[PDB]
Formats: sequence, structure tokens, C-alpha cells
Amino acid sequence: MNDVEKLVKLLTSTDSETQKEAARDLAEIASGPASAIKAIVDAGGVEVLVKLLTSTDSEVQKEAARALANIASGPDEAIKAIVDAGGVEVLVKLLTSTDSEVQKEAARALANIASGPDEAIKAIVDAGGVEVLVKLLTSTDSEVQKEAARALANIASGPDEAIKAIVDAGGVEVLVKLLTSTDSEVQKEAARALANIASGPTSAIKAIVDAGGVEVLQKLLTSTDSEVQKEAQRALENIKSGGWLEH
Amino acid sequence: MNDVEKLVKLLTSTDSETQKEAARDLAEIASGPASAIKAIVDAGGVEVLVKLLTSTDSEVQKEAARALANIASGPDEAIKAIVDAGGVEVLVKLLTSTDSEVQKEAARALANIASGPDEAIKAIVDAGGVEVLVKLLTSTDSEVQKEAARALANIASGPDEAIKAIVDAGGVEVLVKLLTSTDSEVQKEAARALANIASGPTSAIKAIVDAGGVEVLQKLLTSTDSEVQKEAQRALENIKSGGWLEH
Repeated sequence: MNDVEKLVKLLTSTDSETQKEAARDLAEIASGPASAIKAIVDAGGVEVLVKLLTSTDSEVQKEAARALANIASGPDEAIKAIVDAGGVEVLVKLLTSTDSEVQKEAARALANIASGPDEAIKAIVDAGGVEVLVKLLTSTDSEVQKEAARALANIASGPDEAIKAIVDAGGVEVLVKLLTSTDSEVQKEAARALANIASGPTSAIKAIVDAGGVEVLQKLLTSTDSEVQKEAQRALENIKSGGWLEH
Repeated sequence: MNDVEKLVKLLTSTDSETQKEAARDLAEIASGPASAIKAIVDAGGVEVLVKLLTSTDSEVQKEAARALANIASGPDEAIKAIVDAGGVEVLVKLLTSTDSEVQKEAARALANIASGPDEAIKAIVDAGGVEVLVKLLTSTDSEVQKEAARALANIASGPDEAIKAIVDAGGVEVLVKLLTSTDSEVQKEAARALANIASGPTSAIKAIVDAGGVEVLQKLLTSTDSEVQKEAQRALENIKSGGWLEH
């Protein structure tokens, strides 16, 4: 066995300390090159990490989720490995963990998965992750809010079905509420999510209009944060086009 | 009125000669910069061109379709203008024109539209364009075959639903048959379409396998055409991954 294969073996230790440490080392390795990530994938690390997500020890869950989130930030092949191992359905369940770090890592992993191919986003939608993520937008934990908003923004950059899922879950109204959040990062992600939702079907534009989103986006044109301004402008222009008709 | 607005006005002439000529000049203008294309769009040219598609004069239809195809090769905003004007449903109908030039231009326009955002591809799928395009893959007209295959390849680069539409229409078997076509251009497009279909759901991989596509792609690894080889290799690697599970 090579070094990565040894770490992956330690993930199966019966000692939480050993498990957490192996997952932590794998997470660090995953934060490196795409080649390092491919090493973990070829070593069967994803399947094992996905199993660790079901650990009764939140510490193990958090570290395994963190490793997968780092892996999910790699090549599409890495993301596909996670999806094919059934990792999305499990990460969606961890979104409701009472442990905030588990929630955060789970959301960050889903957000990274959502930055992948349309098939990766579909996996999240089919797993019912959108409705759960929308609920997390109102988490009392700022970090959880940020990751949830970022995940939704990425999901909204996918196919029509993904945006429709956000709309049906009532996410538009919630995201519009977050446009005036004092948490800069949250506001930026909420603005990007809406700009993306606005490039979808006309029905999504209608939801934005109903939520009074046009008036809120208009005020953000004066935001001192250029990223928020930039997203607000893109969202407004998309709204002006009216979205794509559902024929 | 500016020069483009004048041309767009001539499209409504009662003289086919004037109409054809205006559409032809607009097509030429559209083959230029993105700014030139935006000029036509802002002048309301798309709506008018889409109406000309319903002309009883095949000569007018062909020239209007040609102008729209050139327009569709521009910015996503140009493609959206076509979709929002109901141009896709009409172009789909022209695919079955007995006039080969109309078929070719209609297919080329749809192919260009399909190179756009996922919402543009969805419009084609919802209009039932996939099944019609699959039928055109066996057209006795080589050019029509090429445009149809190119359109399907682009459609296959979209969301899961788009690939599923190709599979349900029996397109996979047909595309595999075209892999051994003597028409280089057709073969290249068929290979790209399959490579794209292979990055979809596992069910699409299964269709490729059933069609005996793995063995045909394997033989193309020896093709003297590097593009075919390159697509065959990509398709084979996608097949090896097994596609994305439908959870």
C-alpha cells in the first residue's frame, strides 16, 4: 500500500482518535493538487469516507465531511465518485445534525458538489437537498447560513429543474430576505443565488417579483460592496429579460 | 430608423424577392460581430424573422432560417430572443420540410441554439425537437445528417433531461450506426454526441452498451481522424465511469 492507501485503512480503525486523525490527514491532502485528490479517489477513500459520515461520533462525521468537501472541490471525476458512492443523500441528512460543525462541513461539501456538472446538481435536487438547504438559510449559525446560501447559488447555476426546486421550496423569498443581511458573505451569496435564479424560467422571475426582490436588488445598486453591486446588476438585467418561457 | 431597422421593415414586404433579400442581408450582417447581432435583436428582427419562417415560400423560409441560425450563433441574449419569440417550435416544424435547404438551415439554427444555456436546450427538448432530429440522422441528405448530428451532440452536452430525451427517442442506436459513416463530418459529430451522452446518467451508458457502442468506439481508436479518435477516447472513458446514478 502507498501512503494514501494506508490513511484510508486507518479510517476503519475502531478508535475515534485514529479515525478522526486519518480523515483529517486526508482532508489536508485533499486541499492540495488535483493529483493528490485523485490519489485518494483511486485508493477507494470516497466510499470509506462516505461510510464514516454515518458514524455515531460527531467528531468523526465532521472530519469525514470535511475531507469529502475538500475532495468535492476537485475534478469532476472526484465529485462523480462522491455521487456514485451515495454521498449526497448522506450529506443531505447531516445538514440537519444538531452539531454545527457537521452542518457546516456537510453544507460546504454539498456547495462544492453543486459547483460541478449538471448531473451532480441533479443528485442534490433528487436527494431533496434544496428544501433542507433553504431551511438552513435561517440557521442561527452564521457559517451554516453562508454555506447554505453558497450551495443554493451554485445549484441555481444548473438546469431548469434545479432552479424550479429552489422556487418550489420557497427559497426565493428567503434569499431576498438575506439580501439585507449584515453578514457580508451571506449577502454576497444571496445576491449571486438570485442573479442565477433570474437566468432561469420566467416562473422563477415571477417568484422574485412576488417576493419584492426587484425593489431590494435596486437598493443594493448603492452597496459599497462591489461584488454585491455586480450581482445585483446581473440579477436586475436577467429580470428585465423576463427569463425563459416554459413552452 | 437605422439601417438594420430598415432591413427588418423590408422583411414585411409583399414581394418575396424583397423579403428574401432583406433576410439574406440580415443573415450576412448576423455573420459579423456580436454587436451587429445585438443590433438586429434590438430592432425586433428576431420576432419578424420567426414570422417569416411560416411563409408559404420555401425561399423565404430558408433565408429567414439562415438569418436566425446566424443570430443563434451569437450571445446567449440573442438565443434567448429566439426562444422567447417561439422560434424553436417553428424551427422544429421546418425540420420536416420537403425542401432540403429549409431542413438544413432549420437544423443548423437548432444546433446553434443548442450550444447555448441549458434553458435553450430545454426549449428544444420540450418542443419535441430531439425525436425529429433523430429521424433526420438518417436523412438521404448528407448536409441534413451533419446538422442533425451536430445539434444532437450539443443537446447532449446539456442537463440530464436532454440526454434522456435522446435515449428515449432511440438516438443512441442511430448515432452508433453513424460512427461508421463515410462522411467524415457526420462521423465526428456522431462520436462527439456519444461522448457527451456518455457523461450523462448510467441509463444512457446502458443504452450505448446495448447498441454495441463500446465495440464500435474501440475500433475508432485507430481512426486516422484525430478528432474522431479524441471523441472516441473521451466516450470510452465516460463509459468506464459508468455514468451518474439516477438515485
